[PDB]
Amino acid sequence: LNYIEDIKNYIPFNEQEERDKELFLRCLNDFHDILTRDNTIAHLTSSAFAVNKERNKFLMIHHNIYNSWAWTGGHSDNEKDQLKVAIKELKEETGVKNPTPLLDKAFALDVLTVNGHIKRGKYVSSHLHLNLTYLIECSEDETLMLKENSGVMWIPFNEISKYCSEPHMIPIYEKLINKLKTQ
Amino acid sequence: LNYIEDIKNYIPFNEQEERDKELFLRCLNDFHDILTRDNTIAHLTSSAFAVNKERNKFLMIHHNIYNSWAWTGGHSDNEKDQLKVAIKELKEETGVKNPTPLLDKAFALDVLTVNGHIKRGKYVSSHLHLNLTYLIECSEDETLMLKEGVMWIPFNEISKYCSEPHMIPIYEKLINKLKT
Ligand SMILES: [Mn+2]
Ligand SMILES: [Mn+2]
Repeated sequence: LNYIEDIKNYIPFNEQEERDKELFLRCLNDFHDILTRDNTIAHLTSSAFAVNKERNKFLMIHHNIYNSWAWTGGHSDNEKDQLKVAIKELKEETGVKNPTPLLDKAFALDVLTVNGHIKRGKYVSSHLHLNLTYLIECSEDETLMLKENSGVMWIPFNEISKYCSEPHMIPIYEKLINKLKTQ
Repeated sequence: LNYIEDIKNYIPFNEQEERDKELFLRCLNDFHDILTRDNTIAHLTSSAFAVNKERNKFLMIHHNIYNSWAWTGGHSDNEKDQLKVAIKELKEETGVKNPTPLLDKAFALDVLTVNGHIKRGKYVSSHLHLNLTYLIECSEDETLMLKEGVMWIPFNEISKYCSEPHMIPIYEKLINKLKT
């Protein structure tokens, strides 16, 4: 589903998504390009709410440097199909081969911060990531493998708060689970 | 100095300031206004690099959050003179009586992030702070009292008080520019 209309028609799950969607629209209205990193202020990214058949676990990767786990995802980088971007990043970061989307439109919407940092000698200013999340199922039979991140693992929903140590990301993961739970 | 002129004419100290200044200008171009929280994407804020007479201590404040120490500052909230904003915040947060600015224009420029959070029931989406820092001197003789801890922090141990990894290089920047 085209990102622009998918975003405009997205139905907020809660207040956070209500406010964030509003920011998304302002961006679409104020920037002719929110698809690439040419927009140093904000741009689209996609993430994978990778779950198992039983809908018991959340497939996440262990961030390098930090002893914290997180979902996979990445920059749209001019690829209009956000779902395709989510699938691609999930495959590359976890090693999974045959993930299957369970829904075609965004499953979640979040505006995320990105602190300024240096990448290949280049300083990239602090900015916002307009993240769309996609519901995708993966087989536990899949063979997991890291990407020099430092680990991949199936994380139980009721134990994410114990594996994830990024305070701000917890409520987002919990949101994903609660929403899935209502279906 | 009138912020807009302050911004446009600020001379970058290093690369991050070069890139950050570019983001500031882009905001001036694309955004209706950047002086109030009406702008949910980005808005002007001012901070204080409050230094002691000997220029060896950084007057900072403790955040009951993740046990971290940081500079004083706040939203411009429509006030255009940013030194006045910084001075105001410094007084409020530290209780300093007669702070003395050493420069009449911005001492540093930084684009900072602010994670989405709940403020008195309302959710405030993640956004950016277009921060200007001001060089202000304060006497260690000033009686200091927090507001529901305040402390002068030697430059060489700032990294030991700051729990936000990304703020470390900022403070180091201030301290380096000051040295030169
Ligand atoms: Mn980015
Ligand atoms: Mn703000």
